[PDB]
Amino acid sequence: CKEEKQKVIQEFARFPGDTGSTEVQVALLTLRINRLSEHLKVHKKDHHSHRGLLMMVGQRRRLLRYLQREDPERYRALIEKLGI
RNA sequence: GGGCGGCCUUCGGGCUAGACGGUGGGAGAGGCUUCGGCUGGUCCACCCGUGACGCUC
Repeated sequence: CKEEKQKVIQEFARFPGDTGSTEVQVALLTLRINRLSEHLKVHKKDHHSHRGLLMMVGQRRRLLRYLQREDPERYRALIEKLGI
């Protein structure tokens, strides 16, 4: 994933070398929340791994909450640069 | 929605010591498995990134 993860970081960074901004963080949660749902499909018995998903979904909503009520400009772009 | 909540400010702002992320690691009993594998937590380093984004009902 130092390939895939890093791809999205290059994609959602705010500057050459950014890896922690609210954007990159959301981009990663996003990417992570998708690769797990796709998983849960195959292994729908896994109720345990489901938990994790519940969290990342919340963790992401909270970061977004922060951004929305912090810099909408940056917000609106990030949400229409993915979905919601 | 409720309660609580970092540092400095001449209140306009400024921070990184929390939190999250990135990078590199630790764990003899996490879950599902079409057993050929997917997937959730968890602890530690840095002192790279954001910058209080936290905590609690």
